[PDB]
Amino acid sequence: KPSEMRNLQATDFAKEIDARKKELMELRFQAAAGQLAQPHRVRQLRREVAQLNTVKAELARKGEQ
Amino acid sequence: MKRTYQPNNRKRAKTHGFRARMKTKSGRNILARRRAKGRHQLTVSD
Amino acid sequence: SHYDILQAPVISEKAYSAMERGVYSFWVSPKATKTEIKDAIQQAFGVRVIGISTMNVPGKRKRVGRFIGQRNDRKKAIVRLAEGQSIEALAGQ
Amino acid sequence: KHPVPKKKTSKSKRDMRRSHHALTAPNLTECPQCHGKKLSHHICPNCGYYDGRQVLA
RNA sequence: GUAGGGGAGCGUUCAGUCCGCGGAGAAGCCAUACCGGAAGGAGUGGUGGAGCCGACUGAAGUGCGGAUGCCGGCAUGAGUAACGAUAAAAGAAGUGAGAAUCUUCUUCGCCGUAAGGACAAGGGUUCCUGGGGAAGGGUCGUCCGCCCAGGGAAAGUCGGGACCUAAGGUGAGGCCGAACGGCGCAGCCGAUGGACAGCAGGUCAAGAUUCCUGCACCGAUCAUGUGGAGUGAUGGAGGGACGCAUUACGCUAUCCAAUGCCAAGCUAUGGCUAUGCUGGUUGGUACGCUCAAGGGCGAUCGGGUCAGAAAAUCUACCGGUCUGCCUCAGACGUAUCGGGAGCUUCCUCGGAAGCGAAGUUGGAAACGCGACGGUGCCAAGAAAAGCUUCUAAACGU
RNA sequence: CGAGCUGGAGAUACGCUUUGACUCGGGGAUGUCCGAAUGGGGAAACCCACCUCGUAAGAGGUAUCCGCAAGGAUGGGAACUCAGGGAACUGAAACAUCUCAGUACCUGAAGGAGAAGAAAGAGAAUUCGAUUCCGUUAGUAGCGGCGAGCGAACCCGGAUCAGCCCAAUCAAGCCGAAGUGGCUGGAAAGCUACACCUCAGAAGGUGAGAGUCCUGUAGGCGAACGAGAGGUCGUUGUUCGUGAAACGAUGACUGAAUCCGCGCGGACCACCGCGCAAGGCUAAAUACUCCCAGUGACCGAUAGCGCAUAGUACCGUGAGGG
Ligand SMILES: [K+]
Ligand SMILES: [K+]
Ligand SMILES: [Mg+2]
Ligand SMILES: [Mg+2]
Ligand SMILES: [Mg+2]
Ligand SMILES: [Mg+2]
Ligand SMILES: [Mg+2]
Ligand SMILES: [Mg+2]
Ligand SMILES: [Mg+2]
Ligand SMILES: [Mg+2]
Ligand SMILES: [Mg+2]
Ligand SMILES: [Mg+2]
Ligand SMILES: [Mg+2]
Ligand SMILES: [Mg+2]
Ligand SMILES: [Mg+2]
Ligand SMILES: [Mg+2]
Ligand SMILES: [Mg+2]
Ligand SMILES: [Mg+2]
Ligand SMILES: [Mg+2]
Ligand SMILES: [Mg+2]
Ligand SMILES: [Mg+2]
Ligand SMILES: [Mg+2]
Ligand SMILES: [Mg+2]
Ligand SMILES: [Mg+2]
Ligand SMILES: [Mg+2]
Ligand SMILES: [Mg+2]
Ligand SMILES: [Mg+2]
Ligand SMILES: [Mg+2]
Ligand SMILES: [Mg+2]
Ligand SMILES: [Mg+2]
Ligand SMILES: [Mg+2]
Ligand SMILES: [Mg+2]
Ligand SMILES: [Mg+2]
Ligand SMILES: [Mg+2]
Ligand code: NA
Ligand code: NA
Ligand code: NA
Ligand code: NA
Ligand code: NA
Ligand code: NA
Ligand code: NA
Ligand code: NA
Ligand code: NA
Repeated sequence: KPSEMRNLQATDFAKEIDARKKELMELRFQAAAGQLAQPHRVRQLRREVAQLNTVKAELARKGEQ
Repeated sequence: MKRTYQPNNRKRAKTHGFRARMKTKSGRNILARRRAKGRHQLTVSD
Repeated sequence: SHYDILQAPVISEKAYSAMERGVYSFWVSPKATKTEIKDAIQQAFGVRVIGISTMNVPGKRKRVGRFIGQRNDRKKAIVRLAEGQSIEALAGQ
Repeated sequence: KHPVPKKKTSKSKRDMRRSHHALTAPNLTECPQCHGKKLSHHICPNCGYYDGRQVLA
């Protein structure tokens, strides 16, 4: 989340996005499958997506004004 | 024995409806008075 | 993207039993047309789709209390794959 | 309604009326077979006899 | 001693002040035979589980039997009247803590131009499955349209939208008005109408013209091939296009008969012994010089100017010249697919799976179809698009 | 800020937290759909488009009224302000004026306030001197089927007090003095014997009543940085209802002067006196209260808002009631 997350280029952001969304979908299938034993994993990924997007959007003003 | 009440969606909504209310200020006032005396629920919601 | 749109897999005896003949069924986003749901379903399991049919499905319940219910407004989708069946590993639950 | 009463009735009167409402106690017998109490000229609902045994226990 | 006037006080809440009480227990409630001239006050006991007397003074949302008063609770009418069409029901068996009321069986009865079936409107999970028995159910309830959870709803062609128009609604500009606003052309919205591409079957507990089995149609896009040439608007025209009454001919859905055909076995009561009894006796698609009623249809050329804004090879009008094919409701034949009385086996109680015979003759036959029929009548019976044809513009031969 | 957190939520599981979690302030980034709704249609939250930028996803734009542009406006607000329009019951113990009343309602516009405002005035002292509001004048003068009833202003006191410009400290938060024993008790903050603080004896909680147990109060500290013309005709206003009826205002006809000028001073005239329109803007003193704090000889739930939350259930086609 700190400077070790914005260090990546522009594309890798989207990459993390879609990947997390994938895993998130998996755990989500498990939810209705009656197997999900890691809710904090769901919440966590939810958080990380918002982080990524936030950050990226923060690089939208810093360097162009 | 037809009663006064003869259900019909395209009319209960045609009159008394949100847009029905908008077309005339005299209805706007109704909306306003309904959103004013506390929470309420209009006629397009029911 | 592709991984979105869908919701959860249809869990029932008819879904499971109809899965045996290469017919799949899962819940999707009501506000989702029948194209992006095809594109999406395809780009997620690596399979093309021939058959497709979805419909909307309300819900409205409650237990006790005096707080009636609420519509849960869903939409179930059913897709039919070509010759190559048994997708991933979740086709044998 | 023509059939209306003039005044409300008194507890006293309204009870005197009810002085004929007492249920009679069932006169019960002792069954000579399964020593259970039964109803005269009927069948012992317990063992099931009535001069030898008729109904299924 | 009524209306009325005058005087002295009681009681309640709040406020200031003072004296205080309270876990060994306040207020409140409950009992009581004590005190005071009244309103009232006190002692003791019981209950209670936190606060509150007395005195003085100030201020009031200050004293209730009434108002067909207001709210709430509970009585009387009384175990009374009723339990919602006079289409009665009976027995066995099962389940269960408990059955007149639920389940199963065999009878009985009632509707049958419905009390059967399928839709629109409307109601929204009431459907299906498994539980539950508080309340609802005019009695019971093990059950229910009630409670709980879970499941179920599948469309290129059926409804609607992405097409069209009517009344109506709306409406730039415009015409008007103290405001608000009211009117109004085109246009747009608006199915109750117009237009438009498939049917026949099977099958979950619960869906079907939606899923699939067979077979098929429509539009768009692309490729290949044939072809060798224009393709043709928001334009014009043609047409969609419209009634009521009666009525000829043919046919079907559908229905009836039999010593037609197929299948099943049995039939005692008195008889029949099968010329008896029961049941079944075709749907879609493709093809055929097969059978057939009915239904509606000019082409071409030429001329003029004032006609369709303009224009045209299109349309109308004027002028010359002259049975037929077109289309086939439906029937029949062949083929194929499906269906079909029932039979067979297993059975977790009764479902699933597999198999499968024949379709003959005669008669009846509509408010359906062959059609936009024929005839008669006066009250003289939407629009627009798709569709067809033909120009301009433009692009291309 | 310094150990907890994991929303009202009573429960279970998985987890986040000295690389300061939550919580409390203060700026940003994401904000589908509807709604002034504004692509078009629309029975609101639906349906259908086109164009542009393109890696598909996706994003962006596409309403109307003023302008070269920037930009601004059609929206929403409980009450309050101004404006257009404008009742009746009721009163007169009937009822026509008049009252009710420019009340209610309707509508337009705008703000945190508006209106009004820098003299063609009030007034009679040869004076005061923008406007508004408060007190008073006074319920006088005056109006009125002279009935019902309506009702100013000047002077003076006071809140606040400016005239300049065109045309020719409050929100986070931290810091913060002073008690032990014994006794009744289930449990004391009570009783009791001693002691202390007191620029803190407001108050709440803690097994009951509470200075010294807790949170706080007096007081002190406190950030990145966030706020502070005339006239005639028809009528009307002011106390003024046609009355001797001025003046202001307006609809319809007409239509003056400007320096020995023009208006006014309750028809009119002379004298005298005050004042100079037909252009505009402009704090404060004033009103009200959705919202917040504090306070109460305010209620303590048949009260108090309708609601110890609900405009819900419930009634109605609906406005609406509740
Ligand atoms: K025989
Ligand atoms: K037969
Ligand atoms: Mg399909
Ligand atoms: Mg339910
Ligand atoms: Mg206590
Ligand atoms: Mg009183
Ligand atoms: Mg009474
Ligand atoms: Mg009486
Ligand atoms: Mg009562
Ligand atoms: Mg009796
Ligand atoms: Mg009686
Ligand atoms: Mg009787
Ligand atoms: Mg009876
Ligand atoms: Mg009766
Ligand atoms: Mg009966
Ligand atoms: Mg019965
Ligand atoms: Mg009949
Ligand atoms: Mg439905
Ligand atoms: Mg059922
Ligand atoms: Mg019961
Ligand atoms: Mg009952
Ligand atoms: Mg569909
Ligand atoms: Mg109009
Ligand atoms: Mg229709
Ligand atoms: Mg259609
Ligand atoms: Mg079945
Ligand atoms: Mg069905
Ligand atoms: Mg819109
Ligand atoms: Mg006026
Ligand atoms: Mg008069
Ligand atoms: Mg007047
Ligand atoms: Mg004048
Ligand atoms: Mg109350
Ligand atoms: Mg009460
Ligand atoms: Na007493
Ligand atoms: Na059709
Ligand atoms: Na006929
Ligand atoms: Na015989
Ligand atoms: Na904290
Ligand atoms: Na009167
Ligand atoms: Na207003
Ligand atoms: Na006049
Ligand atoms: Na009470």
